[PDB]
Amino acid sequence: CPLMVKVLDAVRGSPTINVAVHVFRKAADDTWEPFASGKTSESGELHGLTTEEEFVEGIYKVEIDTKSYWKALGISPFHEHAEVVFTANDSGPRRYTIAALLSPYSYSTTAVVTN
Amino acid sequence: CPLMVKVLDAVRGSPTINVAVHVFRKAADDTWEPFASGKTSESGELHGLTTEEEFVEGIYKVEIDTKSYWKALGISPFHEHAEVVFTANDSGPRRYTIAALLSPYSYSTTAVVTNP
Amino acid sequence: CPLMVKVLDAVRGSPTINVAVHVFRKAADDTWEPFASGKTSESGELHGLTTEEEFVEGIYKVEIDTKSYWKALGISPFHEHAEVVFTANDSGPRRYTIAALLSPYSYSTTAVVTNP
Amino acid sequence: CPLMVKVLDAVRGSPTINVAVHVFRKAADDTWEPFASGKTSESGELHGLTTEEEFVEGIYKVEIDTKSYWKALGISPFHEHAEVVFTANDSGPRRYTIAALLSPYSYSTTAVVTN
Repeated sequence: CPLMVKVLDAVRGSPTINVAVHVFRKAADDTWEPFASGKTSESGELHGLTTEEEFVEGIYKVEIDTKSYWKALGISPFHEHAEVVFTANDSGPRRYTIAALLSPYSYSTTAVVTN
Repeated sequence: CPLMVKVLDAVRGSPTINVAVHVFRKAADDTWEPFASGKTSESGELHGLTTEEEFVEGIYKVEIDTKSYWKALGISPFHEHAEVVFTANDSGPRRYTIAALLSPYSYSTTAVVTNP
Repeated sequence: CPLMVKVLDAVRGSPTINVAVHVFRKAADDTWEPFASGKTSESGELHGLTTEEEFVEGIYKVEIDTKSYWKALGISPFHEHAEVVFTANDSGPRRYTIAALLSPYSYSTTAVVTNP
Repeated sequence: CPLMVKVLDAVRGSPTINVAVHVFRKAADDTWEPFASGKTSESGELHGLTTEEEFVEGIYKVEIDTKSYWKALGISPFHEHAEVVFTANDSGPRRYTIAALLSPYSYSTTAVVTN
């Protein structure tokens, strides 16, 4: 499992359940090509997006549908979504966890990178 | 100003000068049209991007070139950029401050919205 | 001012007014002595806490009453307060801004330090 | 396991290893009384601090020694430590995870609270 996503709710103090997540890779003509997708579990986690052989060097984008989450809770949001864009595997293959912390008018994101 | 951007360095506890910023709007055909651009000052702030009459209802994108900032200090960071996407002026005119806080492997972003 | 405090609400995207703030210093016998206090203004800022001559070398504590803010809005939050502890003026006089960003179950804090 | 602590490094993109952590409970005369302590693992986590029968209602403090971590890495820090103070079990017993994200001049903390 070379790529995982984990999401938390700063208003309720809980994992973020049933949030949609889409992954893209950058094409040669500089457009974004669809790569993988899913929804977060009861623990706020999304596993099994890709494999070691498929996840080659390149530039990748992860888009989290934060607007649809806040609307389901009846709370007004600022952002359309939360994004993360990064270059992968520049010094060999690694395991990547993308962690996000969500509020209606503010978010933070962090990468935890292992061998 | 109806739109201002402010940027800080979380390693050094200091404003970030000379950081490039590009703004886009979503057009009727669902493509991103260039709207405004500039660089941050000595205080880490960028003013004067637009006017109340130009800044109508719509979906806007703010892209901050964080990778060039870290590379000039000798560091290879995780992110290519930081990008903030939002609907503006839906309930009438407002003033927007977009703040960003930077680390080599993390960033946060906050919006302050006021009615004049 | 050599010391300023600024507070924001991450649910509403707005400055937080009327929030209580208390400052303490560490004395020679390792006990906390009261140093200064005040409340935030309409812009969410608190100025005028001390002077350059009073603000000597030492360890300082800034306590922000976040629980009273949330309770007045009908909310029972996780934290009792937010408390920031730091050594000041070790390498000569500097100016300090202590910022805090608030949610019911989370808070962040940042220091901006400048030389005049 | 009613109480757990998890810590991450925003400069290096890694869990925070071998950071000291102390826990206190508030006494009747308003002083802080020592309660438990330990160090973070290779995954940045600290388990086994207390039990369900010992962890009664009251006000608790968690202190993370962030200054000693940055000094070990040769990086100048702003804060003496990171603190978290909270009232526990007001509506019955819960499981609490205290999550912290660290930079030399800035930190964030969040509670994840389960049944």
